[PDB]
Amino acid sequence: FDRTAKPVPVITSEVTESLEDMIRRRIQDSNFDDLQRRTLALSEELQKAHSEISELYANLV
Amino acid sequence: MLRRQARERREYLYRKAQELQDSQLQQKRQIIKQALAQGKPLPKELAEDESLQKDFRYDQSLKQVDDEYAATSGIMDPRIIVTTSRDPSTRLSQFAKEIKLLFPNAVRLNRGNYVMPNLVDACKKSGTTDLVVLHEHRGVPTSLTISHFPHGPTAQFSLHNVVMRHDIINAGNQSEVNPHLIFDNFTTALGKRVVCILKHLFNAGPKKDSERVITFANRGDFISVRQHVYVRTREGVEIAEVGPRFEMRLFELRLGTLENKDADVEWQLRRFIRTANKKDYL
Amino acid sequence: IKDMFSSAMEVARFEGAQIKTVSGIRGEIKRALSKPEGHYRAAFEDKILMSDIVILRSW
Amino acid sequence: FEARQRIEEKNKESSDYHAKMAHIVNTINTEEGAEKNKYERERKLR
Amino acid sequence: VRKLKHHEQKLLKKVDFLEWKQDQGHRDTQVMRTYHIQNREDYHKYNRICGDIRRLANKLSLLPPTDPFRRKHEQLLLDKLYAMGVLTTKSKISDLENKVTVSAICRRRLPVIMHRLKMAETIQDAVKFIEQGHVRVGPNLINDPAYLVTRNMEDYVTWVDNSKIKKTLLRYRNQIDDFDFS
Amino acid sequence: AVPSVQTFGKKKSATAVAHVKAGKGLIKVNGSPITLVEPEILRFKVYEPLLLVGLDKFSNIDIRVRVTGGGHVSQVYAIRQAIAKGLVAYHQKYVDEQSKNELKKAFTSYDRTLLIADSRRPEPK
Amino acid sequence: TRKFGLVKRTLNTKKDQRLKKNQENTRNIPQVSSALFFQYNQAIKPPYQVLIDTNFINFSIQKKVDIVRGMMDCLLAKCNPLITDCVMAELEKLGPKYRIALKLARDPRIKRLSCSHKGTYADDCLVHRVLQHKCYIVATNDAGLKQRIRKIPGIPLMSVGGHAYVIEKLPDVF
Amino acid sequence: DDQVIGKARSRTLEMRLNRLSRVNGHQDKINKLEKVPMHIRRGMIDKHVK
Ligand SMILES: [Mg+2]
Ligand SMILES: [Zn+2]
Repeated sequence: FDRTAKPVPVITSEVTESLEDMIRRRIQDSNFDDLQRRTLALSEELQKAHSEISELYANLV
Repeated sequence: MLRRQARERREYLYRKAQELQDSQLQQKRQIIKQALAQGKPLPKELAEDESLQKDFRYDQSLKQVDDEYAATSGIMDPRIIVTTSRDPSTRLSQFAKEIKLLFPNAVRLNRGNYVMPNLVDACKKSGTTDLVVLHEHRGVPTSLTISHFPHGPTAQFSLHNVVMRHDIINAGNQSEVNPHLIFDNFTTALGKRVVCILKHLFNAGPKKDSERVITFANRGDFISVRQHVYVRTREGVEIAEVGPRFEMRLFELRLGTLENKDADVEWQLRRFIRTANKKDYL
Repeated sequence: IKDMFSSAMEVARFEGAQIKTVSGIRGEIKRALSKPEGHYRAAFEDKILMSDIVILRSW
Repeated sequence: FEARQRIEEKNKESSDYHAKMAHIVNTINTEEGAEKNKYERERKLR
Repeated sequence: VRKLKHHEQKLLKKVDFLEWKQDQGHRDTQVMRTYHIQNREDYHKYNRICGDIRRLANKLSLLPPTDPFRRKHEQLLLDKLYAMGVLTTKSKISDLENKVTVSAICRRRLPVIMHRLKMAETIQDAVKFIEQGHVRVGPNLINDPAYLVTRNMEDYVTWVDNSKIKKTLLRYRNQIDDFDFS
Repeated sequence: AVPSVQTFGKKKSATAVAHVKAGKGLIKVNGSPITLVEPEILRFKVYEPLLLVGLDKFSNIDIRVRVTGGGHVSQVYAIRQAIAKGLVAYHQKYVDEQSKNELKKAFTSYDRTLLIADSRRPEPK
Repeated sequence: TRKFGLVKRTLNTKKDQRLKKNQENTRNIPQVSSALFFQYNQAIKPPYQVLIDTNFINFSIQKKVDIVRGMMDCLLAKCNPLITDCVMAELEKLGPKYRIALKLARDPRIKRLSCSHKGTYADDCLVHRVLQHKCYIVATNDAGLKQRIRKIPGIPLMSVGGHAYVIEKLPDVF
Repeated sequence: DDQVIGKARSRTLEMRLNRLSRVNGHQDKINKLEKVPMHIRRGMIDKHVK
């Protein structure tokens, strides 16, 4: 007849060993994932323009 | 307060709508970036346009963690509250205790005489990041709901092949070191969503020499979780499994909190479709 | 469903399968009940009525 | 166990069929079309 | 003044006693009408603030693109405006240049916020209510009708207790609770 | 107008509406006089505000109480809170502030659940 | 009691009257012809009356076909040629190179009729007459005019081809 | 393209997009010339040709 679904996998010895060698290979490569903490002259006319825009900016704020 | 969260969700939805209608605009600006990068023919619509070629100075000056988590990814280590369904059962109590032990920054909540909206609002008032609610059948644990609280998302998984740690063996006690994570074979944007929710479910910022590993592998759309302790030998590094093992499987995903029942469904497992057996992740 | 099968282990031998109604809607047969003798339970993709009729294609 | 094996087989055969049909129709498409437009280029010139 | 006839019109093309070139469409008046504001000086001061913002965006444009000064400063200004309330979408710095309107600031004003939150019924009525003193911002009330309000006080605008307004409201819902003498 | 006032009282999941208006000195709770509340051991707990203050101040007014929802003890605490806040409101509206204040002091010194309720929201750590 | 929220009595532009740009503020259905069938045009019987245009005169002289005899050649019966005053003025405003074609098109066998309209858009004069009365036949060679009087029902169009004339819609040429 | 700053940069960007759109556009919407009343524009063009 016509079935409809993937039945829930019976976890077995060889599947566990596949998973084991996965984790162990990733151990001896030491590449495991995590969320590490988020951390944190030029020119005459350019310093002239930076100065002007910064003064104007402060006045505006 | 509650009003502040309400208009917060309003502004988030509006920014989503604008993001949708500005996707194509981002594409046209990227194309013009490439054209100025190398002089080429410019195609018909953007060539004929006047507003784009006028306003492309600020736009040239213009220019990844998901948005519901974006401000507090790796700064404030999350806090999770794990609670049981209703008039609990004793096997379920043991297993929920084991889940509380499995994660760090976790506290347990028996539930008798509560209601879902009062609980969720009380938890928001207290200030809590992430929530886990457990459902069982006849001792056997089978269903798990994860929520992220500032009107974040919820996921609902089923979970089947559970064994308690004590019923593996009367062994001893875990170390509760800030563990590590491995994520295998994840492909889709859904896959990125679930690795994102679980990564922000764990602790943030682990060490360099922490000695507890927690895996997450996709084996045919059945997320298999294990947990082992490892100690580094010279040639073959030995792993001792500890902590419960169970086969977990997604089935639905809401863009609201779990109390809503009518938020935006951003994924939902289709069952009675012609190709249900056929696809993976669908 | 009440009258498709005779025995519980017969139900379970057919368990986990695909079933459509004469209305034209899908569903799956899942598990056997206990107190009657041939009845099983199923889940469709929409609310069945009463006057419907369920069929199962087999070869 | 029977369920998993039968369904895996059916997916295999459907993939087989689709690949074979796409191959045949695409071969005949490009080659016979090259001939047809070669003759178009000639008959315009005839 | 006459609907003056054919030849005298074709002699007097360019005359107009009503709309001049310099009052550009009577823009100030039309916006003043749509949002019920009280002084020509209010309109023109909002014009000046808008103008200074646009000169800032223009010099920021004239800087070279990939300077972290330029990037960080423009992003900080976009934070300032998005928290201020004038511009809606934080991403298009084009919309910094092009969406900043005196209409947007004047709609961030107080009475438009009342018509937003459906406190009052229409905007003129909201101006009547704020002038009469029934509506408070957080812990104190407001009498200057031209209050600007950001998002973080849009969160706290509400009607004052023991006002006949709140009395009428909770009476219609049948929930006046006169221990608070609301 | 008729000098009148209205208040609410609330235990965990019940509601006690209390109208208070000038009258002939009576009580009515759900269309039945208040010698006939049910639980018969908490009838005194219902009586508590009257016996705290005195009786003449309830000799010169009219109460009308209607309660819905909840169970026994919840309704009872609801009625007592409603009667308390209603009496205080009537005194505040139509007679002297000093009488209102001495009423409030005697009440809250006795037991604060009369003037403010506690809807018990949990504390998660 | 002074009315709250008062405002300076400004000048609307969206409401007022003295602005010139603000100053600007029983059905009819033309019947189909009694002389027209579905597409037969029951009315026209010989003799015919034709309307000549500038393109027709041009290509006539460029292929050397005399007017009335060429018309009898095309139509196989008796027909009279008519030009309108607008068409005559069109040839005139074309001017000095085609004056010989003008001296030809002015011939007292061609009984000119007078029009009354401003402008000399001979296309407009023609098509207004032909949707007006449904009994002239129209000779020309303009492509757009050809398409338009093709779109109209029940009107025969007539142009040049090779060294003879041809007609398009007439159910009785032979 | 980094030490360029200001008006120079604005005119460069305009000319770049001008050519890059002119190679495939409709010439009107490519270079629409900006409006000016008739006698002042004719005086300008006279002085420039002079
Ligand atoms: Mg012409
Ligand atoms: Zn004419």
